[PDB]
Amino acid sequence: ALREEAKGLFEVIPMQAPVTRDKIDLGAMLFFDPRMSKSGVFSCQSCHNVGLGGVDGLETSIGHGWQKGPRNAPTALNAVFNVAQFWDGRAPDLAAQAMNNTPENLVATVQSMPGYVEAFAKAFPGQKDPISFDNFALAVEAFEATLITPNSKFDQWLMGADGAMSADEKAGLKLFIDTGCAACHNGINIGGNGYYPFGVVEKPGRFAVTATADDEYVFRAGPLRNIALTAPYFHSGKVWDLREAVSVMANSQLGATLDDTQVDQITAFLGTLTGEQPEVVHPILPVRSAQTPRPEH
Amino acid sequence: ALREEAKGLFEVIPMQAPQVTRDKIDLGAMLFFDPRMSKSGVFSCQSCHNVGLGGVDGLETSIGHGWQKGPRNAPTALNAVFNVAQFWDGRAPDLAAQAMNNTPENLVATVQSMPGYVEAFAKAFPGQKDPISFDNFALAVEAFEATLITPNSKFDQWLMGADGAMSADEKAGLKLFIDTGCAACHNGINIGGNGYYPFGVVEKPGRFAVTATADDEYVFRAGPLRNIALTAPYFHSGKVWDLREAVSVMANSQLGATLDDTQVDQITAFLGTLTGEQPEVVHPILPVRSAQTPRPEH
Ligand code: HEC
Ligand code: HEC
Ligand code: HEC
Ligand code: HEC
Ligand SMILES: [Ca+2]
Ligand SMILES: [Ca+2]
Ligand SMILES: [Zn+2]
Ligand SMILES: [Zn+2]
Ligand SMILES: [Zn+2]
Repeated sequence: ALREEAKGLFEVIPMQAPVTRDKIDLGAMLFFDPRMSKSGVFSCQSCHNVGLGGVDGLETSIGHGWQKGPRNAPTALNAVFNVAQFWDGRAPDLAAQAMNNTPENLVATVQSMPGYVEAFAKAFPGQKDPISFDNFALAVEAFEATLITPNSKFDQWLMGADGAMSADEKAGLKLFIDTGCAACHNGINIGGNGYYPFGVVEKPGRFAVTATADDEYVFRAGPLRNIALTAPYFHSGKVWDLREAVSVMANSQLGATLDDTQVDQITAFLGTLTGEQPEVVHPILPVRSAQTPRPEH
Repeated sequence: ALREEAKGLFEVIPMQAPQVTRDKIDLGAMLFFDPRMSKSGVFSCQSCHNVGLGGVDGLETSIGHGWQKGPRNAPTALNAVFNVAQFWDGRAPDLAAQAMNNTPENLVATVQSMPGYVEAFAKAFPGQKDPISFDNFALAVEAFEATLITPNSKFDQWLMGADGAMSADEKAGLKLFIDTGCAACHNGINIGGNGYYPFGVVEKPGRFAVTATADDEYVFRAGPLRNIALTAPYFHSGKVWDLREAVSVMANSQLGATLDDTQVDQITAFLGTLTGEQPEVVHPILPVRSAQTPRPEH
């Protein structure tokens, strides 16, 4: 019954997200290559650490031009299923929207390595110039599709394991749904679908939720899957305790009066969204050449 | 014959270094890949000793150890366990006895604060009132590091009898390397990483040169050349990016001898012969943090 209701609001993470191999292998390399960053110190992996729930464990960091400022890095895990992929911005901008190393540099970098040259060859069989920014992205994309975490306790229960979750955890599921959370944090990723004119801020609880300066400016209701592994929380990454994050959100213009037990249960439910982490072998990155652009410095 | 001579100056990398001994490696892997072991929470050993980048960070310099005398080019972790001289430079005396922020207190605390690390240390060290001690912490990391060895390089193969594992040029580079005097400092199982010398490559206001240190008391380590083809840039400053040039600035110095273009090319050709099979390493799943886990810097 509750499952019937839950089934109407969420989806489970599939065994595998919807060349292919060499396409993934190329992506893995690019994803783990720090030379793809202007400074040569950051690789996707650095901030979307596959060993840390696909995050960097820091309050904030900066790695994309679109970024509106230092933001808490979201997990790469299951990120492929997100329809809303940004933290914040003006609604119009974000709708049409969906650091330094220009596509020129990237292509050059990749271009400069024999390993990458043959790697792109395998990944894209009949192209005269398989080394193109677009393919570069597609490859990384392929790999990212690999970073999914199926079989979370929640997914198990959703599929029928009446005993996959505890009483409290189910109570948290009901309260989560009933309290209004699911209205923004839904979908296969329990979030990552839409933006809202709200953001959590620290006061000079130490944090509150306040409307954006303009209703047109919005923040993304992030995917809660694996959240137990992606601390700190909120765009600022200032709240480190999951229980408190649930709390600052429950007790706000967004949720409703919730008691300590109730809060505890929703957060208990949230821990239920941690899925089996991808086992990823660190790829052996191709050797650099004299033509390979040197790191920032 | 040349092999007989080479066999007297170097050793091949073993299939496995001479090291629970599994639960220790696994624990080491985690610590090695855990960025929370750094004060700022952004650097893990892996960050600067990237197992995908010949165990280096690919930067001119970086800073990650208290003993460091200043920004230095990060050496590969690969085969590092076989090095007897493990520092870049310093005063001979200091270095003899000697062998960033997060104090051993913090580390132990950090590890201590995670249930995963607690059970991981348990498996790694079956007996102890507190298996979670800085010493064990190091021992575990050490265990893993012993895993980061690159055997079967073309050179090792040839040393083991494969007359055809190396090319003519590469063998010429081996003879030149030996004959020119390189092997005098760059020898051992790692073709270096054994001793320090009163010389350092400095950028001239070639564009670099081997200069004697201010005082012969102060010395720089003749680093291991294995996998060097993968560990650019070169020298303590990490200012030379081309291997061929590194060979050159060193050949054309008091440490080397007069080598022409082909000779230099051959020595550098030989050096590429030291790249061994890279360790296939699965990125470990780091244990989750707790409320007691020290928060990152900032
Ligand atoms: C130095 C930090 C940093 C690096 C390096 C970095 N990222 Fe990110 N990434 C972030 C931050 C911060 C965000 C979220 C901020 C925002 O959207 O405003 C993010 C978000 C993302 C997202 C969207 C997540 C979601 O849930 O929709 C993807 C996909 C992503 N990064 C991919 C990559 C890839 C691929 C690379 C390597 C080319 C990379 N990142 C490198 C910091 C980084
Ligand atoms: C009006 C829309 C809305 C509703 C309803 C809502 N949220 Fe959110 N939630 C957001 C937005 C927007 C963010 C991100 C903004 C930020 O980080 O400041 C967010 C972020 C979060 C985060 C942080 C996730 C992370 O990865 O850091 C948690 C936890 C959360 N919400 C829990 C809940 C819970 C529990 C409820 C129900 C009591 C709820 N939310 C209801 C809009 C909503
Ligand atoms: C931010 C940079 C940085 C980080 C993080 C870092 N290292 Fe290093 N490491 C270096 C540099 C630079 C050197 C060489 C400098 C010197 O010796 O003066 C080095 C050298 C070493 C060496 C000796 C190499 C040899 O060939 O003898 C070992 C072993 C080592 N690091 C282990 C580690 C371990 C284990 C960690 C994690 C606890 C780690 N490093 C983290 C920068 C770093
Ligand atoms: C007198 C001792 C000595 C002799 C002889 C010597 N080297 Fe070195 N070599 C060093 C020292 C010390 C360093 C490191 C100092 C620095 O980086 O400035 C070094 C560094 C190097 C490096 C850089 C390694 C790296 O990882 O960055 C290369 C390459 C090198 N030597 C090649 C050679 C070659 C080729 C010869 C023979 C022509 C040779 N060396 C002879 C002392 C010596
Ligand atoms: Ca977070
Ligand atoms: Ca180097
Ligand atoms: Zn903010
Ligand atoms: Zn409570
Ligand atoms: Zn210097």
